[PDB]
Amino acid sequence: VRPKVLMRLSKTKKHVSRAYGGSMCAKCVRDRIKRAFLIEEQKIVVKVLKAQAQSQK
Amino acid sequence: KIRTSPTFRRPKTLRLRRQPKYPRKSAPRRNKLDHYAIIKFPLTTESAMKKIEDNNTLVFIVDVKANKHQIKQAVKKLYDIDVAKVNTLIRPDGEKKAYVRLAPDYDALDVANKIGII
Amino acid sequence: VVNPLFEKRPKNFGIGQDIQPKRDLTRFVKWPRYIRLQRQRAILYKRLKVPPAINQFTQVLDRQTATQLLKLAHKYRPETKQEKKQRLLARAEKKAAKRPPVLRAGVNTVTTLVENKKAQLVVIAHDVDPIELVVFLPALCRKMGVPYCILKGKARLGRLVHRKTCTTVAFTQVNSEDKGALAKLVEAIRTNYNDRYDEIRRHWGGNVLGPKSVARIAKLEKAKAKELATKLG
Amino acid sequence: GYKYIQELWRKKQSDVMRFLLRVRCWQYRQLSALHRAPRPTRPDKARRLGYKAKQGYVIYRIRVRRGGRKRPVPKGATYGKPVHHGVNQLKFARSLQSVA
Amino acid sequence: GRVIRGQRKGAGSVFRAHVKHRKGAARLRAVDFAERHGYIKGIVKDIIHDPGRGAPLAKVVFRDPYRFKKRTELFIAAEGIHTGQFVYCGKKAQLNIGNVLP
RNA sequence: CCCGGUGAGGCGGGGGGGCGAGCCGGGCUCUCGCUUCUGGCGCCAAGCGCCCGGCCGGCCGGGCGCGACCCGCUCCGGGG
RNA sequence: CGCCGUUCCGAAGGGACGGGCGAUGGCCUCCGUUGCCCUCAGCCGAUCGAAAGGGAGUCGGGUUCAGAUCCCCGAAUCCG
Ligand SMILES: [Mg+2]
Ligand SMILES: [Mg+2]
Ligand SMILES: [Mg+2]
Ligand SMILES: [Mg+2]
Repeated sequence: VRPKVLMRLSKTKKHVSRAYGGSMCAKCVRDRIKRAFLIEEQKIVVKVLKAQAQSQK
Repeated sequence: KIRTSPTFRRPKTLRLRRQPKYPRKSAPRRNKLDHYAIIKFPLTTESAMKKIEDNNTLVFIVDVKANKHQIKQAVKKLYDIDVAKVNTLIRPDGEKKAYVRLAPDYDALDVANKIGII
Repeated sequence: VVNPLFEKRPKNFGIGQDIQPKRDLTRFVKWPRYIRLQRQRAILYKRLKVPPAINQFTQVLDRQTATQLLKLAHKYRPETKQEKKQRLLARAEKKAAKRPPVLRAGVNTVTTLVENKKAQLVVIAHDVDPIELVVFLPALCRKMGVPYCILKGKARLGRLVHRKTCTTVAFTQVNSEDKGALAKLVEAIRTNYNDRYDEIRRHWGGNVLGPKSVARIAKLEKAKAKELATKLG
Repeated sequence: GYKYIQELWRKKQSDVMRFLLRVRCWQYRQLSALHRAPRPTRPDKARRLGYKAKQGYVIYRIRVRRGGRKRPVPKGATYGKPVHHGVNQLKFARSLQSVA
Repeated sequence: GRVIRGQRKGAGSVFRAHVKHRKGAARLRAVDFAERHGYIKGIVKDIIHDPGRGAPLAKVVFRDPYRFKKRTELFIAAEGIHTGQFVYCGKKAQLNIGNVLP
């Protein structure tokens, strides 16, 4: 609908019930949850491999 | 008190209110848009007599500076008649014709009989 | 007894790591024009070679002599506005049924009685806005042999009299009892202002570069000093 | 006293008065072009010119750009006889003090 | 004689640039503490065609190191830039394409 | 006096921490002080110390320091 | 006289939530009011510029010598 018609509709008519609902597509949602968990995981691997180096050296 | 932001904004000071020592004008000017000046005279033309008879309205030549609110609240003062709606229009003559439509129970033809126009 | 929920969450304020905290920036603020003006005029008074006639106002009375000075200059304050009326009344009933020695205020009067040699001690405010009003008083005192001294603050010199600011103050005469304190001050003053007038009339002030640009020269000089300190062996 | 500031303000080529007039001129060059001063800069010259230190007397400081009066005309083209081809080296008939 | 066409260009009003549909002045990122002692990482949101200009522009997007905000910047796109690419800026930035460093 | 930039945002010294040249645990030369696999998130304080304030050491609710080194005379630079 | 200038040499915000203090009107209970601090706040330039650009929301039938999405009837609709 036109922008100023959105004040008339109810929230359920304007968003789908999902994380980032009605402001991002599902494919790019899942493909962002993935990258988030993966990058924080590699940051944990590197955190480990940091003190693993500092232990010997 | 550390300066967290590098923009010195002007501090807000205190602002008093006018406590004059004498009113400029002595007396408040009387309201020259009276309930009487706001309604000059009616119309007695068969373009408005068919409105009175059929549409149960009245046609007044009101002051040009008058709102539909002032008109409603000044016919409910000069004539004591609740009003359905008001439709104004400025004629090419210059005056502001106003079609006032009375409540369902009130009869225009029978309040124009009263006030004179009939 | 410790609760296993209250974790310790440290932040990393490294480059690009996390948003810098609400630090203090009173150094980098963009100030209003009047503030920056007076703040860098105080700097021009450190960069410009100040002639000794203006530089002779920085060498001022100390903080211990100042107290005793204003202690003596509190027994000889002028009369108030109310004391003036109450003296006109006590003079009225005096008529019905000498002037005490007091202070003396103002340049036009201090100069005109330093020429008349009437003064016994002159106090001069160190921060007269247009300094031309007291540029000459130092030399006129030294010339007449009047003990003068510069005091820090014309807003503390202005509380002796009952006005906003005063410029100079003069002790012409004092009572008997306070003549000893006056002679115990005139000594420590004349030995500090009139005795060393030769070295006061010669001492230029100012002419000192900002620390940011004196450290860039002390560093280079250090490098060329430790050069001869290290190349000799 | 006033004659001391008077005879002092005549040695403008000295050291002290060329330091004072220069820090004054620098500070003035930073303020607005026309601003009210709190008090008369020269109290002696102000008395001499009629300034009684009482309410109602006001001192405005004002700066004006030095130099002559270039003629306000197009590019060159002051249409007239060669007598009045002068634009550059002209002078104004009222002093810069009267313009202040 | 008439003011010649060369002279009529310094006044303007006809000879002014057509800056209607242009996207903004393509300028580098201002110098801050990060850009002066480390490196700051941003992404490439898109590469647009600015009118009246042969080069393309690139919306590089950083995040303010002092506020909670995503700053946009209009660079000129070096060749090999693509979208979703990471561009670093500052003294400690590595030396590859699109990587502004002193 | 001029120029450029910015919401004039960490400038200059000094201290504190780590790496290597070295002398025999202690002083110097150095440098760094925490972000490079990805089209993700990132503020509005965790924590420790100190104090206070009401109801019954126990509930409730505030403030200060560290966290986030100290000291400084131009906002930083470039001209001059 | 004025002209230049529209972010440029500027102390350019009179606003908001919460808290504390103070007052007020009444089921003076509980909200509302306005006074004082505390906390927070970016902006980007006053204002003007389109009856063809952007811009929520009305249609049927009847009616006048001349007016109808405007009056009458009947059906709706937006905003507060
Ligand atoms: Mg008033
Ligand atoms: Mg204009
Ligand atoms: Mg408008
Ligand atoms: Mg329109």
